Amino acid sequence: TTYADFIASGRTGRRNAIHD
Amino acid sequence: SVKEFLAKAKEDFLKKWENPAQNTAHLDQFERIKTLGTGSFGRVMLVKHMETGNHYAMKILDKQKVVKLKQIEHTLNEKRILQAVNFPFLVKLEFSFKDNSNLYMVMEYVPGGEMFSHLRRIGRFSEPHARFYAAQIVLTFEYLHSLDLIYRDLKPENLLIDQQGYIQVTDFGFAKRVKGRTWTLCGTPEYLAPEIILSKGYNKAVDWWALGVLIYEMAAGYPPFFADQPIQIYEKIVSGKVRFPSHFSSDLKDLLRNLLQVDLTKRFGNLKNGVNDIKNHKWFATTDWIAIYQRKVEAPFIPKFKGPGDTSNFDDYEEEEIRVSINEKCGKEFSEF
Ligand SMILES: CC1(C)CCCN[C@H]1c1ccc(O)c(C(=O)c2ccc(C(=O)N[C@@H]3CCCNC[C@H]3NC(=O)c3ccncc3)cc2)c1F
Repeated sequence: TTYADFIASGRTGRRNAIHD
Repeated sequence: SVKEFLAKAKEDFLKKWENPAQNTAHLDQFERIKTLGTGSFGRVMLVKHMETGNHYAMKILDKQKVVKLKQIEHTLNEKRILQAVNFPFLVKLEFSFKDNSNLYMVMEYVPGGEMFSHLRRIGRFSEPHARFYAAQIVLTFEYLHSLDLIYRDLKPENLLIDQQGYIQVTDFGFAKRVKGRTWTLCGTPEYLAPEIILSKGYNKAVDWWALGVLIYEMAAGYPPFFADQPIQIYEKIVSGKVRFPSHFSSDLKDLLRNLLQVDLTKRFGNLKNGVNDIKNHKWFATTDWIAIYQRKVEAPFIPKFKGPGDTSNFDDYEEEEIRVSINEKCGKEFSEF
């Protein structure tokens, strides 16, 4: 399930804005 | 009366915008209690104002680190904007000042914690729950954009929940006052509009795309575009194929197809009727916009609060003693702060 794919991802924590 | 409220708010804004408040407090006026968040330049701490006993959130930024990462102008944007605005769902700046090492912004303490924390723990919000939050963002963005302000970092991490269960937007480091177009590649990967990713030159419409991302994330429990590396997220965003969970109502789905619209001539918030295309959409039929503004709507969720200065709605972070150098750092760069 998409939910399961999300929970197993590295993107469920506090997300940082980007820089270059 | 919307147009009227907005003309008055603009007058108020511009006076503070053209003559910013400076140096309205000092570090020794505050007892530092606990870190409520961090970033690469510093941290936000719970503090206590000694002369009133009031609690605040104090953002501390290291001037040399700001300079090293070339965010001087963005930092000046943040403070100048925050001191000038005034809206129920925008965190209120109370004081600002600087010393030899650091910049400081003291704002209202919003004790209910980040939307992000509740959203992850609970899993997802019901449609009425997400709609109640969404309404507040719609109004906030109507206010900000009327002032030529673009926010550019909408996400649950930046939406704090107050004692009454209402939102307060925080972290204006990418907010900018701009007429017409701008080009900075900034934002959070999951929330970037396709036109940012494609180095196009963009406007206030990227905030309306981000609203679509937020609403989706609040209602699904995960964002419409995610992957383990940002480049893969960007590829998903530009392709623009969104799938909706089966539990999304057809009205929600319809709203989101109009917000998550790659085509700027078709994206809601960006058409002839502006924000009214959003406000009058069927997903929002039960929403009383004036009641939201006046905070008279009953919040579907109110966080536990056990005394003033309690931080149980926040994660724990490593603490670090503030050090003030005996030599002034980066005086010229931050003269206006
Ligand atoms: C370093 C870059 C430029 C590039 C990488 C991404 N971050 C960027 C970035 C841009 C501007 C910045 O000021 C910073 C910071 O160093 C910084 C330092 C501290 C904070 C901070 O702690 N903010 C907290 C936690 C992050 C999520 N947003 C909520 C915010 N909390 C609050 O503002 C808050 C207010 C009132 N009551 C309770 C809490 C945010 C940013 C920053 F890290």
